[PDB]
Amino acid sequence: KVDRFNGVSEAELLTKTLPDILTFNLDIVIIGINPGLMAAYKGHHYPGPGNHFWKCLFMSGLSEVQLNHMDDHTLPGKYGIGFTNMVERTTPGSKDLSSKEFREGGRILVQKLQKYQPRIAVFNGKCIYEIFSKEVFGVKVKNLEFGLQPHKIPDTETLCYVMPSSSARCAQFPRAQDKVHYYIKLKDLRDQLKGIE
DNA sequence: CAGCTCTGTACGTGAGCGATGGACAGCT
DNA sequence: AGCTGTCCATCGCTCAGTACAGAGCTG
Repeated sequence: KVDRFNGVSEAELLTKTLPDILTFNLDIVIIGINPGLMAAYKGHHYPGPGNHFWKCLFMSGLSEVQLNHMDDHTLPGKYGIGFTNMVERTTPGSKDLSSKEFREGGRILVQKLQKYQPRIAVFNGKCIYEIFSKEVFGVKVKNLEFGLQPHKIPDTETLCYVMPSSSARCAQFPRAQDKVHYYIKLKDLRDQLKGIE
């Protein structure tokens, strides 16, 4: 058998969770789908190799140096960026999650965003915004788009911004290069909000 | 018919793991 | 010269959401 987790079983990782990294007065909260096996293993956000997050964060200029998963706790203080996931349960991919889990996640998430009130709630995955939009805004569009959404988190000024998942499982944006446009537009939106305020 | 939701399926890239075998140094 | 074992370059295999077609349902 192939040992991908230094002798730790996949069964053990499936029982692990990934802590939120949230504070008040954040500019951005990156909302993932759920922990993958490596994030559950490490206890940090978006570790490699099958994930473009840290590469895109650097390539877009959101970080001035190339960071990695071990730097995740430094992001609120240094960059005004926090982290959560729609679903707590660890799985190898998003396809293993049920509709009920996603809708439970959505309820807990809107409550968290209403508490921390970041300037921008970033959905790192179209699939989770599809569910969130229907559940929270009661809206289901034929052609859901990426980028800035025309809805704020209820009872807050928090914007919703959607990006294709940073997971390299997605063949439609095969490289970190193919997703960086969305991170650049995220930086532009952040800089623009900090201009008026 | 015509919309809608639900399920099944196919899809590009770059990286860790395990297998392979050529290059080569240490020994006699 | 002949043998043997390690190193390590390199390769194949596997892995880390989204769009879309077609079935089933319903207005």
